[PDB]
Amino acid sequence: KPFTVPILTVEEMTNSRFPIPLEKLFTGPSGAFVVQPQNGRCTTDGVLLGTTQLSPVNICTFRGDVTHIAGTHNYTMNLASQNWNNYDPTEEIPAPLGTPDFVGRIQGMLTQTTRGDGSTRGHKATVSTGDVHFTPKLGSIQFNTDTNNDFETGQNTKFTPVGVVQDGNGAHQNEPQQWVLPSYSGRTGHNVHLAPAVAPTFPGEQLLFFRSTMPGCSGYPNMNLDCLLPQEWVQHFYQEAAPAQSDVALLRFVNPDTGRVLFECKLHKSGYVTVAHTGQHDLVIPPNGYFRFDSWVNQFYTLAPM
Amino acid sequence: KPFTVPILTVEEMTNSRFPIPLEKLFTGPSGAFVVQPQNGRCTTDGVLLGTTQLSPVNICTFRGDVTHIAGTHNYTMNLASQNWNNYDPTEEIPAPLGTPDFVGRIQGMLTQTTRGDGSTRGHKATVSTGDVHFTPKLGSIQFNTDTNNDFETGQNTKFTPVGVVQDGNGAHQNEPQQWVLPSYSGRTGHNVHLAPAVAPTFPGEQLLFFRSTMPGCSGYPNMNLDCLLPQEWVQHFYQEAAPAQSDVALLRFVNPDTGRVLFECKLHKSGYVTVAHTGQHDLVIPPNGYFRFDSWVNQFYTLAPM
Amino acid sequence: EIVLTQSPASLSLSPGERATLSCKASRSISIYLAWYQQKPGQAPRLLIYDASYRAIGIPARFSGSGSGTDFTLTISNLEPEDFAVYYCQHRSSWPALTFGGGTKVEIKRTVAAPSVFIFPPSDEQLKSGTASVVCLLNNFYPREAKVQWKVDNALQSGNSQESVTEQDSKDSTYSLSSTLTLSKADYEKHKVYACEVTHQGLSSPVTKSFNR
Amino acid sequence: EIVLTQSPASLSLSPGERATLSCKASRSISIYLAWYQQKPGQAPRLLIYDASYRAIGIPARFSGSGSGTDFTLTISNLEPEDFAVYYCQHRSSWPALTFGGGTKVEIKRTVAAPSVFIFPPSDEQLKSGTASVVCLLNNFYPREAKVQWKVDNALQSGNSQESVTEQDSKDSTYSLSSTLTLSKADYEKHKVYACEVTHQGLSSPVTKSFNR
Amino acid sequence: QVQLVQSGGGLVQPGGSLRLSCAASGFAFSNHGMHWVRQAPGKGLEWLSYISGSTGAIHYANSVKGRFTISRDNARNSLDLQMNSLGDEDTAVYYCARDGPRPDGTGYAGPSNDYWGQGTLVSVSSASTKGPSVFPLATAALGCLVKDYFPEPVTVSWNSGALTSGVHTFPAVLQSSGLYSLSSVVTVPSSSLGTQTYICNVNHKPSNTKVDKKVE
Amino acid sequence: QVQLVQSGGGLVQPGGSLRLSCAASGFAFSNHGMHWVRQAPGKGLEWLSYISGSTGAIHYANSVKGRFTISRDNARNSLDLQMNSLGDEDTAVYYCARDGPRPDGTGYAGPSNDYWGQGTLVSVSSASTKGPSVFPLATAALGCLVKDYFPEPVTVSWNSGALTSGVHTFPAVLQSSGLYSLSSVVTVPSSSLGTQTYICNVNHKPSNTKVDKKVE
Repeated sequence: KPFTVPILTVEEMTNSRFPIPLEKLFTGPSGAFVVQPQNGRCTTDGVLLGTTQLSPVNICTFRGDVTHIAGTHNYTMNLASQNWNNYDPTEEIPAPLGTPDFVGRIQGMLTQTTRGDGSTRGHKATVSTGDVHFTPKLGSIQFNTDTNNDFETGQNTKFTPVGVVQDGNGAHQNEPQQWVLPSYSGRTGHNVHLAPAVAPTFPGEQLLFFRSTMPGCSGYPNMNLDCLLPQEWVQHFYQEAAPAQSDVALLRFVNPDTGRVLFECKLHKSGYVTVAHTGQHDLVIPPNGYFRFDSWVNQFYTLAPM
Repeated sequence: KPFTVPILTVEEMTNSRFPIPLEKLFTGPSGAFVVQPQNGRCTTDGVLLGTTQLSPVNICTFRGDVTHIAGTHNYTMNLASQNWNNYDPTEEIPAPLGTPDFVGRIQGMLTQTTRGDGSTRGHKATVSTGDVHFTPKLGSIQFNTDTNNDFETGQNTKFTPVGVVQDGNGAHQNEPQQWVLPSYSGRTGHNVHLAPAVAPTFPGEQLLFFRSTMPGCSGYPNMNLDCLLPQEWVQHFYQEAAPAQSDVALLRFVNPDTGRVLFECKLHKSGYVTVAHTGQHDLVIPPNGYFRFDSWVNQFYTLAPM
Repeated sequence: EIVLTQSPASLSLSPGERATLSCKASRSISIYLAWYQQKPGQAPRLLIYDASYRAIGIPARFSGSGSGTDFTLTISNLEPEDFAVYYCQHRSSWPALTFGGGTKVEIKRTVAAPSVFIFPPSDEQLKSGTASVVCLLNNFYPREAKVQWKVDNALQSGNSQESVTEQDSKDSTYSLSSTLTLSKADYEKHKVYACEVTHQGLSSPVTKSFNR
Repeated sequence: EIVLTQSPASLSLSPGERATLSCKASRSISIYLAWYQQKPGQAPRLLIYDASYRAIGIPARFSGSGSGTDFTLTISNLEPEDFAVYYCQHRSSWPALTFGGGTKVEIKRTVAAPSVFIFPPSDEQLKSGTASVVCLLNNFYPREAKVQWKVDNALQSGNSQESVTEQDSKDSTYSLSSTLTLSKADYEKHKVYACEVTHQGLSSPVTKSFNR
Repeated sequence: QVQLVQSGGGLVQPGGSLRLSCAASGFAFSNHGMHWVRQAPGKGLEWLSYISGSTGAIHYANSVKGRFTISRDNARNSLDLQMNSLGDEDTAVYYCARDGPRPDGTGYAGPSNDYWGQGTLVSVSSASTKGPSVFPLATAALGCLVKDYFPEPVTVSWNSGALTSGVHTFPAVLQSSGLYSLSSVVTVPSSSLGTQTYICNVNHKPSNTKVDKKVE
Repeated sequence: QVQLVQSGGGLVQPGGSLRLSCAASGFAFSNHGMHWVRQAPGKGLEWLSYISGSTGAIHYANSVKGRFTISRDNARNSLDLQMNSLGDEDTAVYYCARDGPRPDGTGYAGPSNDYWGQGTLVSVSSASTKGPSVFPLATAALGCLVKDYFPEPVTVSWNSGALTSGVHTFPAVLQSSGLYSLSSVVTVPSSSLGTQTYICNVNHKPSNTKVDKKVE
């Protein structure tokens, strides 16, 4: 079966690491950080990796029941699955699907419904992926809210991510850190079944990132979010499951108003994109541009300069 | 080009009228209400209708700048487009793409960033699609927040929907009303360029709805949300743009664990699905089930009882 | 249309006990079945909608379950106020409503004999053209009681009338009133009269009767 | 590597005026160009990152713009503290840093003649083996000034030294110090001495000189 | 403070016509569909008619198609049922019930009526209004008997309302004469069988036929 | 309260070696990469070396590869530069600068150093420490002249610090002797050319060569 990539443009697509639209393409030099995300990881033949699932609205969300923590405004959530069934902390995944893959503080809203009378309550809440109480692989996390007396027990509760927050008396832009993985089992275990780290295996080649801007909710946060594959390509590769004729597919970026090729890049079977460039570059593209698969190539194909 | 439907299951897909996952299939008798949504409207050959766009996370969101309303906790937003360019209130659409298509009160968070120093602020906010200040076709709407002194002016502001709220000293479950359209130009104009209303043109045929549950944030709201097409089929039809060999395509719902057909339905070229059934029915389906296109059929094809 | 049978038609339970009513549908109607309560002289009261959701302001002692075809209304701890009639209702033939035959929840008591009284006709009536006699039964349970008259020891299974009270708010028993209506043509041409009163909880048909 | 040229190398502006510095790159480096300010004796100070974002705590009178290759630093209203040296910097050859040649922002003043003084050598020195004479220039602007010595009217373009002060914090002018260093071999064998002092803002080369 | 208050009904001669009315207050009337439901005495409920809030959708039971007419005026918050060509099969209590609490515009098309009317009796008899007649009855029990009376109700009391311990007033019964009949008995010790008086106070408001009578 | 405080440097004979050090306080040290930058006197900045916070990535300028060694101990919050085989091309002020404010783990690989060190001078001369020599100079102006002195600095004052109006101390200059030289002049009216005394107070701390001297 012939391999293809969707003909959607960058503005039409969605980030695979947070439920927000894409914005621009960006290439930058890897080094001083390890590119090892667990969302947006998917092979070209349809195999999902890490914490990747298919719905773009279930990224960075949580479901389950809550419990008030004595004398605080904090709540502990016992995690369920997406379909509200029980979560199995013995599944061969790093954490429940859609769980964040970066260290930071995520602000959103906790909502709850009482199955009895159909009454509802919602409160702003914050979750910090970098503290001791963030143990999603164990099924339990913590929320900081504004109320100490409104969320009931044994009821379905859902966390909906909105943005990121930075708390501090200075130290600006020190969080979130998109290339630092959380400890999915807290201080009581090492992460397991992770998606492999990715890096170009070719000097002068850099990764191409699909970049969106996360909303900020408090302070001076880092709102840039790079992903390896748009959520739409993750969905495409899964449905098509076209076998790879090689370890590297060659894509071309086309401006259909002219018919002209703007640049070419390598789509690696493992599920990420490389360009031939040196230094950080915010790519400037026509809004109609789309990627196009041309041919499968070998290990030693040399790319035209982006 | 041969017509196809995606092989995703109902849990893997997304609602086209609110950024939440689908949950179940549901058929019900049309009558006492007019099914005329403006989101999730898309023809089988790729033509989007009403306020439909492609990203599932830009449903029920708003972008622009704000302005404090004297002596209130209310803010007026001047609308921008998805790409932050200026909004054109003279475009041949009912309202900006992704704008709600139901009367109710939507709770979410307003977030703002100051381009100067990179400082951020976020506050809970509520928007009521059924009041005089809801004029998105004119480019201006109103928010009720908790602060009267934090949002700045001339800065990018984004509204992120979370759930629905019901305010009242009684009168339960009287809002939202998913089959009542808002007045996109307030009391100062009639809605224009609307997507056509849909109804079965065959007695004993009912519409098949893709149903999700909206989160509730306050009171006793109506949290059922039916859409005509999952956002993934909207995305599929747009990319494929397969010409229709007829006005009605015949789909089969298959359980791949067995290979057996559970029911058949008509996918109308205009962009909606009908089944042969009488009365409200919450369909019970295997979680692996998916739709499958079989043949184009005529106007007088009779469906097997669902 | 789809048919809804409730069963049984009557239930006798002690206050504090647990009531289990059944509704069964001819074919599937999913979860869209509602339960109603009707106290006599009043309009129906909605208890359960969508097969298992309590309506607003309903005590938690009411629980509904079921799906498809077999539905069950359950009252955890029966209170004295919950003795009424119960209708299930579906709406699969929109817009029409269809109800069940109802299920009556009766108060269960010990057996109590009918303190039978009988009354001569008034002779203020024996000049209006018609006469009538009574065979009263007072404060008994269970409601079933066969009553048969005999004019000179002849059953008159062609003319009679019957009226029952309702369960007492204090004693929780019924009471009965027979009626033998003839004219003076057969009133004074007969003189032997027999009232048949058989009730579970007696010893043998307690026969009280007449002689003009 | 990519080269960054700033232009011009020097700027003279009146306090309150508006400064426009230019950085130009050999090829595109997108928006990743940062501007630094260096007051003498101190470490660099970050003003602008990502071509147009003010760093934390920077006054709004600093504005940066540009993309690709042509970048511009703009100081809206120059304050007395903003007279320093300005470096642009990019990092396209990660991890290495590359800076520009800097642009010096000088205070612009009216023209002022050099009140020229000249000093005999001290003869406490005329027994250590070496002698030296000075031709001083005090409180003048602009900095440019050619100085040429003449031993018996002969230029000595082989031996001389020169040192300039910096702009006065009060007068905003420079001051100069010449140096003619020989030994007693040529010190007393010559006796005619000529100091050439030409400065824009004079009338004709004001020559002050010597006779042993 | 949601209310449905009915008006109309009453007695009609077989073949005649009647008009029922339901007045609504406490909610958006055009947002809810309304039903008409009848309950023959002692039997179960029977659906009659439906009219939807805004869509003007109208539906009738098969037993009443052609004879009944449903209607609503959303401006005046009223709901009317025109009943023609009645017969004794149509003798029942008639209720207006609203589709609630969820409005039509929510798509909910399931079974749920949360607010009914108070009830309005409709009787189809050819008989005419007539007063009762009281006949005496003779520890033991003695009572009062009522016959040949129409319509209903009939209130019966004992000693002007100072003797309730023992009163077992039996619900009326219809006969082949079209007129109802009743009885009301009380048990008392034979110790006061001549000491205390016993007067059953009959009252039939439909004809203003009041009757007091002592028994012995 | 973020701080970078340097140590080391000083004078070295051509061919020798030096060690530079930067001590950090006020931030997560392993989260930020560090640079070494040098500025020869009067010229522009020159990049020297980089070491990354956690990845142990190390890079050197082409001019110093093989001669310099960069290193950090994240446990002790320190950063070291080993400089071998120096020459006069290496005479400069040396700065440690951090990559900030955004940590390495944010992926930001652009140009931004928000916190530098204070500066640490490194001089590569074969000359030895030596003291100054003051020669007098003779409204007009008269001053003081300093020669044959090394290293730097040299402070010059007038009348113990009570004559600042007119002092124009000129920055030092190097010569073909390896030793610096200076001059410092003041202008005064000829009205106090003999009334008030004028004493230039030279001070050269590197050799503790203090010199006071009156001029006329």
